[PDB]
Amino acid sequence: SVNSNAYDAGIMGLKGKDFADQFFADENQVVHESDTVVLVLKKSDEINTFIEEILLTDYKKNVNPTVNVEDRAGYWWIKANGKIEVDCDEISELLGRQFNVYDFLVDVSSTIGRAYTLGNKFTITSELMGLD
Amino acid sequence: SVNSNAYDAGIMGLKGKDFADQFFADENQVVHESDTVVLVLKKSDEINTFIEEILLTDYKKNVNPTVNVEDRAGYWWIKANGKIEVDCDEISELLGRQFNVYDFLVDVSSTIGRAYTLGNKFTITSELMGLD
Amino acid sequence: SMLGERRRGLTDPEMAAVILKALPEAPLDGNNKMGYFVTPRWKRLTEYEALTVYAQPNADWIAGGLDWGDWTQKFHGGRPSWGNETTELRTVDWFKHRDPLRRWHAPYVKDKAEEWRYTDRFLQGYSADGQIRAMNPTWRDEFINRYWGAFLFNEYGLFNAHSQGAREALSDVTRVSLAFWGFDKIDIAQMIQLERGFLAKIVPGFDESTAVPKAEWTNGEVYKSARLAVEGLWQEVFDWNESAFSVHAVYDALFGQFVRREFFQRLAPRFGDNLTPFFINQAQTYFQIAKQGVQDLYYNCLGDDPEFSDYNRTVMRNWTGKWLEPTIAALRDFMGLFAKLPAGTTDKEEITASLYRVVDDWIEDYASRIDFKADRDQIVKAVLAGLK
Amino acid sequence: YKSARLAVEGLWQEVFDWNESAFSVHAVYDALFGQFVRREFFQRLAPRFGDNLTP
Amino acid sequence: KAEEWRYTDRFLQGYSADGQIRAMNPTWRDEFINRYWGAFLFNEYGLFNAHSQGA
Amino acid sequence: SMLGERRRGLTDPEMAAVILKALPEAPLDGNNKMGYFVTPRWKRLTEYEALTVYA
Amino acid sequence: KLGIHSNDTRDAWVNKIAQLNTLEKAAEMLKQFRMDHTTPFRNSYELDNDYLWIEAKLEEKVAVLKARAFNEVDFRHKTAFGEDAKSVLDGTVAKMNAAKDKWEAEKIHIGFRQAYKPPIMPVNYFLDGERQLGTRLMELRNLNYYDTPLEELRKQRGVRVVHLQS
Amino acid sequence: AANRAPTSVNAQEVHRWLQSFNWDFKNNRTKYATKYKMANETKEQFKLIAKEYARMEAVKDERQFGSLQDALTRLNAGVRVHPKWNETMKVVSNFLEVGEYNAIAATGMLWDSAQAAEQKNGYLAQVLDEIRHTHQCAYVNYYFAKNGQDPAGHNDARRTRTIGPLWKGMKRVFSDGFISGDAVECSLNLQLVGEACFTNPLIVAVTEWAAANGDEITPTVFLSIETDELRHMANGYQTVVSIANDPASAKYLNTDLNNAFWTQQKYFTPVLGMLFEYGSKFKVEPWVKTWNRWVYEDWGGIWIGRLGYGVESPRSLKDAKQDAYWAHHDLYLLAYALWPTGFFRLALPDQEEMEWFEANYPGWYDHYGKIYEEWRARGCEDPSSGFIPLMWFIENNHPIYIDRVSQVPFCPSLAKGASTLRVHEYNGQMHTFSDQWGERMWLAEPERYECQNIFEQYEGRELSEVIAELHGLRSDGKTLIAQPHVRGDKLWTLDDIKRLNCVFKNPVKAF
Amino acid sequence: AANRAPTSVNAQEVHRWLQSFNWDFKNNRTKYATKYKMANETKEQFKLIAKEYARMEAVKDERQFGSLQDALTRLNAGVRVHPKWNETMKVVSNFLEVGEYNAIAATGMLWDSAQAAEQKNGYLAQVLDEIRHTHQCAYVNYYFAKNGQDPAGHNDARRTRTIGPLWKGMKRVFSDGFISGDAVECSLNLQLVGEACFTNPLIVAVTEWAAANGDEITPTVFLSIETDELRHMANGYQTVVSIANDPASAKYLNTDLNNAFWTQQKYFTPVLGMLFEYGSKFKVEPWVKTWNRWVYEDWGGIWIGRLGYGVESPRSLKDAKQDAYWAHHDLYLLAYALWPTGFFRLALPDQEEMEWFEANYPGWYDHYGKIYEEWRARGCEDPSSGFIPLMWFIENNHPIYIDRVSQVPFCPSLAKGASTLRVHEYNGQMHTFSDQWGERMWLAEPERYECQNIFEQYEGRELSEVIAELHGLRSDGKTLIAQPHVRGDKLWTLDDIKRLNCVFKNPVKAF
Ligand SMILES: [Fe+3]
Ligand SMILES: [Fe+3]
Ligand SMILES: [Fe+3]
Ligand SMILES: [Fe+3]
Repeated sequence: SVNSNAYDAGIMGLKGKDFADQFFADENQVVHESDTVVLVLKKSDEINTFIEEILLTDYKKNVNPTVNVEDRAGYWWIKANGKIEVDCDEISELLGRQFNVYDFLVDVSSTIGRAYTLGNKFTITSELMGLD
Repeated sequence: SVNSNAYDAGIMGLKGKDFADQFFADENQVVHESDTVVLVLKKSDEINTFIEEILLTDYKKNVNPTVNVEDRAGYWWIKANGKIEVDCDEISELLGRQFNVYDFLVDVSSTIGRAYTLGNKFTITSELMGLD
Repeated sequence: SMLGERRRGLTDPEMAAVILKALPEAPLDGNNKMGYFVTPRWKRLTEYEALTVYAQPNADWIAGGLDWGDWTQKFHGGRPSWGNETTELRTVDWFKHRDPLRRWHAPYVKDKAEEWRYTDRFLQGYSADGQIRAMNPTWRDEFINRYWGAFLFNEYGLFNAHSQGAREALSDVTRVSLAFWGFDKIDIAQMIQLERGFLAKIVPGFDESTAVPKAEWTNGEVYKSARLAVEGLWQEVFDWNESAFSVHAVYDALFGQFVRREFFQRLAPRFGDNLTPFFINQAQTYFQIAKQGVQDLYYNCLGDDPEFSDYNRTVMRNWTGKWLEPTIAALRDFMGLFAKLPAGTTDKEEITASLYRVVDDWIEDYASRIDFKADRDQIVKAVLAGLK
Repeated sequence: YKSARLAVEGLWQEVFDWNESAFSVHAVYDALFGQFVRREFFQRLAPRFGDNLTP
Repeated sequence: KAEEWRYTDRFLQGYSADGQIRAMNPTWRDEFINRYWGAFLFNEYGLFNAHSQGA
Repeated sequence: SMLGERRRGLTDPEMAAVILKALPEAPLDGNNKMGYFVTPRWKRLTEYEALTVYA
Repeated sequence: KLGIHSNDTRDAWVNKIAQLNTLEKAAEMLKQFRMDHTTPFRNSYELDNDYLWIEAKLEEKVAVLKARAFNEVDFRHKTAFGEDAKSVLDGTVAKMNAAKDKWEAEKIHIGFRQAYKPPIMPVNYFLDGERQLGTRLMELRNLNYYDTPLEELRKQRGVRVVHLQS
Repeated sequence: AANRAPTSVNAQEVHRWLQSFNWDFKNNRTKYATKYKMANETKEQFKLIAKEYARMEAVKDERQFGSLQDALTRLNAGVRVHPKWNETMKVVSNFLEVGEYNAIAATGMLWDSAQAAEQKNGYLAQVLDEIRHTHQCAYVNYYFAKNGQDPAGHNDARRTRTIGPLWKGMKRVFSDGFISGDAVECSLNLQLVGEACFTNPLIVAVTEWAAANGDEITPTVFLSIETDELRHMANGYQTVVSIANDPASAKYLNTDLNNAFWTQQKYFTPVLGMLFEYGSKFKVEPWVKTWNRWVYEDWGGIWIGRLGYGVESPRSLKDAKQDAYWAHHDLYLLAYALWPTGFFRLALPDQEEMEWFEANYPGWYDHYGKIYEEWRARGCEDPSSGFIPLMWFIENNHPIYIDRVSQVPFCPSLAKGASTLRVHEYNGQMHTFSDQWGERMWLAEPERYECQNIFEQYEGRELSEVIAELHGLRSDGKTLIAQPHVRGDKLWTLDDIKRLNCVFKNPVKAF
Repeated sequence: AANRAPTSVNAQEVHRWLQSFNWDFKNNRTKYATKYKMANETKEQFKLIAKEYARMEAVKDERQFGSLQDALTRLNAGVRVHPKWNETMKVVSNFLEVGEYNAIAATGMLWDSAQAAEQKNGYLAQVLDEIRHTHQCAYVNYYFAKNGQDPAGHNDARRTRTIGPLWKGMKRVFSDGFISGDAVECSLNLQLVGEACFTNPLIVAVTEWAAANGDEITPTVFLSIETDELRHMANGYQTVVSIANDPASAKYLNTDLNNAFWTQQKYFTPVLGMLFEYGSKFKVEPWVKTWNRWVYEDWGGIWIGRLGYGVESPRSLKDAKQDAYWAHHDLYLLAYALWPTGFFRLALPDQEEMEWFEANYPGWYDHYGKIYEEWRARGCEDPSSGFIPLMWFIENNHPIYIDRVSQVPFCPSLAKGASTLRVHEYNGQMHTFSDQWGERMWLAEPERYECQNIFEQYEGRELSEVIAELHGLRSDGKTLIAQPHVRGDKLWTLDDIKRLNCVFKNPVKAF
């Protein structure tokens, strides 16, 4: 769940021939569906606070136990099963200042999944919007 | 003029009892009049550019051969004899963008001497303005 | 406390040591000037220029191009990515253009952000002050909701007229200009609807639905020739230069200028309305910003081309003349509004003077610059013929 | 602007209670006189003379 | 305030180039703002200095 | 190119290592909120309330 | 001299375009040049390195001559050969929707470009052509794209197979 | 006074009526060729208005610059970066610049072909975005020239671009492959494929390699560049969902998807892979793993995999993964061999790197490593030698061809990547190909692809003459911008290229 | 259309008529007591206007908070800082905060005592400045509390400072020494000596030591703080010229000058010097050198030396230079001795430090060094020992006193600076003074100096209850905020302070 959502989940973490042997054969030459989602948060003061005090403590523990946060150089790589929803009014409250979704997208660096807004809530989901 | 206005001219560069003696007695218990000037410029893109390509070049050679800048932490310690003038329309041209004295006053951290702006021309001098 | 998993060549001692050991004692070229080769418009090269000029990978077969060879992939049929065949105007160099305001992206969005936030603080102040009480209700319920809100589509159509230009523009500078021009237009449209939404907020009964002014735009008597002009300039022109030129140097400079400056900002003051002139100020400021770029492009660079001057001027008279009539028709048709005005709001004498202001301005700033022989008296007369 | 100047000279220089100054300025004098001059005179009659600058 | 200052700048640069000054009453101009609006300046100025003691 | 004559505890490998080795494993206190004891007018504290109150 | 932006090929064609003082001699030379050096169907590849630049330097002549010789309505609605652009446009599109395969379609479109490319035809009609023409050509080409084997496809293209590594 | 304080018109209260801004007239249609003509009335996912868009971006710029201007310049982040990477960023920034510049034009078609008002407002906003990213990449080169260790190539990248064959491809991957073709299809080629798949490793994952080698300039800029690229994806997706619901439009989806996927990854894969691993010293991870994470497992997984909504897994994936393992290794051989063309300095893989390659790419030494060792023995890093690896290619009968389609240079006698030579003759001109997909593209549509390669143009030209005509010198007029080594000692001059006599040949003349 | 495009009317075009904004009337006079009556027809040396002020300052805030919130949070510059400095910045930042905050009210006097209109404008701008400076210092604490190794101290240095002896001095130097007294004198205390002499070693010099110990937050904020403190100096100097041009006002000058100088140096010189050397791992230079630079040679010669106007060198100068050499060394003993009173973690000098002090302040080891060694031997760091360095002061008969004037702690039996105990009684209360000047100040003005001292308030009180009432504890409600070691393990608790039963006693009671 959380660890199948790691950056280096197998076959990543195999070296040399053990990696080639899996990357070059044989059912891995066709694409495999994933019910997951990737969220790239650019490193900043607002975003680190959010991850450390809302994402990892409230959202992960109470809504989505499967969200994995990895530390890259200049950004946070985040992956999860299903979706990740961020109410920005809670970030506003936690930052001690006014803050809307467009203030939030300032450091939302990338997405892999279909993302959107509705009011001040930011949603990134695996669900195909419009086909399901 | 440049090592004379150095940060470490006598009695600096003396340490231990080489310092204490000339520091504690006895002409040095009275303040000594200085014809110099001290400019502190915050280490940023514009300041470095003005220092590297205006201050040290045409100014130090054509106007004031006594301007000595030294590297510190996050600022430039500049010291010259008499005065230093900064034409900010000159800077504006060099940067390729609009720049007045107030845009320049963003990164002038401190002054020892009298400072004032005559339009877009910032000057700092050792002359006592109004009683000289 | 916790330093983290990852390491950096800047902070981490081992890596930094490697990097610092590899460094030279001086730069390997004494030239820290990006775009140092770009011939500057003014005395020294600007950030606007340095970060913009030659950003389009054109080859020498497109005026001003520096690259060589043909496009790597082309349309089905063989049509090039960018080519000389997308316009009737021709140049010695397509990169000569300068926004005299030197706008690139960062200062542009900075300025608009300021305007946006101050608008927010303004509306909060205006509402809290209660200045809505000093405005005439008829002018609000009818002249602001229906007739000002219908100009929304004029600015919207004008903005979409820039669409093709964003694809076919033959340099970086013009592209940057054009986009800003059209983006200003859509901003003005939304700011008109912003005002309808605000009025719907502080005045009960006021409906912010676009239904009413849309029906005045679609099935209207006042804006019918206006919409005709808009539909044409938008969706019947394929020359990106003809599009931009005719919209800015002909249509908006006459009709747009008159509707905004010589009607709504000339007449709202007389109904106790400081609300809509607040946005019209953004509008006019935007117009006079764009005007400066439109002038540098078509007149200073194209019509004053030391090689294609008379050619460009001939084509620009062509466009000027081609589009001058749907505009006069648009104006003459708009005059049917002064009859829905309450009695003694303004007189024929004032309306005439305002028409001459727009026209004499359009002659001084546009027509004269390409040697277009316009007759102010016949234009004002042609428009006044619909003065009801 | 005679009585207005007199009131200003008073508020400014003849009050030593900082709370009295600020209160009497913003909660009495400006909220009545200043609000009338700014809103119910200039920014109400100025538009009637083709002025959008002052507003 | 910086935002206000720069938009003010842009506004004036636009107003002056847009020629809206022509529609403005000459009497209300050189008289009702040059003299009577320019005098409310001092009202606000004194009102400004009525804070020097509260700081 | 040329990296000056002054060194930093953030960049310089020799100093950075010293600093790094001297650091704790975790913060010595989990209360990272400046002005946590300051009364909040609204449910949550603000920077306004933090940087200002009790100065 | 023999360079990239400066050779003798370009000089000669500069000193050759500097004589065309009439629109008919200009417009045909342009049309002929476009038949000689422009497409994959061209008559030669000897100017492959310099043809786009010289086409442009001939366009400039045709355009300045066409504008100086035409009125306002003709310049806006007529070719440099004297034909109704609206008619050429309408017809070519009629011809294109009657085309039966990708092969017939490409010859029509390419031909339309080789002949009626500005400053011959007005820009507006031309790009209106590109719109409808390119639409039909794409519609016919990208159907069962990978269903024709490369061996059979090289036949249809009519290419001379030179080498095939595996 | 009268009532409370509302400015109660936020961006989303205005945006509610944005869709109605469009009215029904007759010629309300797109001015571009497209076979996609389903009803496409889609909503913009990030309900932006012009001013609120400007504010958001203004905040980004606000923090972005200043970090650049105040702290990073104080920390000297432009010098304490690291030479190979300093040279690498000239290519990464300038090429991203032109890719993102063509994205403006591609958006122009997306905007023009849009049928909803929300998206026309959205797509002009996206136009502004790609104009921003242009100026951003432009700023990275600007800063690195102004403050960096070698400004040459950073300062004139836009014309020194023109000497090398890597540039020619870059004008096709995220550019001519976007703008020159179908307009509605740009939802697929620009957005479903380009911005949804390849922007991540190219703009996000590069910052890691940047930070590993001391670059803190690139992370601040690129990580803000990508912030925009996510709203782009979602709006493109909505055009995609429209297509896939119309039986008459879904039929075109798979081939165009595949055609797009190959078009980009053909250049993307070997060029970014080689920039990461050969343009750096500290590696973050193998490029295949980056390629397997972002492209194969996540993009393909969460996008292409999810759609099935009959959308197919690309046919050319098998070849791509192979290119993901070898193409970037194949290409540096060429790039380092053709070093006197680029606008940047290149360096030989040192000992620790050769071990790293061999450890993660079994077979690397026996093939590539020995070649670099021989080149080192011949004195490729020494101006007094008179040797360039190009000579070795000729001596050992190893021709280098340029794909008529992708413009990617290749050497079929040495390639371990999924490339296979194909030579044809049509109307008195010979065309070279490196795969089946490209050759199929040219076979069907030979009028799209007539791009003269570096050999066709420089045929019969002496190398130094081309380098000097295109201003590949430095400020002294002697020294080259390009170098076979990365040190600041014993640099190659023009007279050192003229010392030897390398005159170009069009390799197809051999047939 | 119209004519040209002027927005024209910048700052200096409205400013031309600023001086005409004041009108004559009867009560147009200062509300504050002042013995300086001369005319201030002074021109603000910076033609400032409220909106251009806000603009310029906004630009600074743009880059400053940008660097802070973006790049430096990405480099973890709040963590990669030497633990000693992390503690030092709790005092430096918060003390400077109150210094600047008091400078607001001081400027409020200068604004009220001003006669020129341009200076009433300038002094509200200066008031605003010290408001920014207030929020900036607070922000350094704010950042280091939320992103650092020990938020304790940073998160409550506005109620935990009330326990210490050093805080009392702070509420005078750059605080009451400004706002309590003559209004037109603040041109001398706040500006001519405050902002013109001490804000350079207190804001500019600190940045060097901050960078030395891995801190790039303080230089970012502080260097942006001082940028305003020059318009102050000039706009204060202008009032000085007025005073020096009036023979009836120039008669007070040298007295006010010298008094202000000593008042400030008495706490500035030792506290800050001891903050630098005993609060940093990496030293920049000896404090005597920093002091000799900015104070004696620069500010002395540039301002005071040049004014001879008719201004004199301070009489207390020789005593002041003596405090430069030893007073800070004298104060860390006391400060370390009274470590449980603080809100920060102190540490013994290690070996290099121990020999760096002797290398630069010869005689150091035989005096201070062997005391520190004894203290470690007694177990001053070990919570099990039951030892606090105050006990050594008792055992060896070294009474610690607090000045009635400056509030600075001093131990005369050990002191090597210019401290000389003087005890007086007057109406049933005894008073301790350490210098000629301070005691003269009390002898002339005993109604000004009534500040109770640490031993007076806590008389007969057990240290644990004092600490516990003033909330000198951490989140657990057990462990002390302050520690005698900068390490992270084996920290002192309430019990560790209650166990050794230290009860405060009035030293003066012993007479
Ligand atoms: Fe982009
Ligand atoms: Fe994009
Ligand atoms: Fe201050
Ligand atoms: Fe100050």
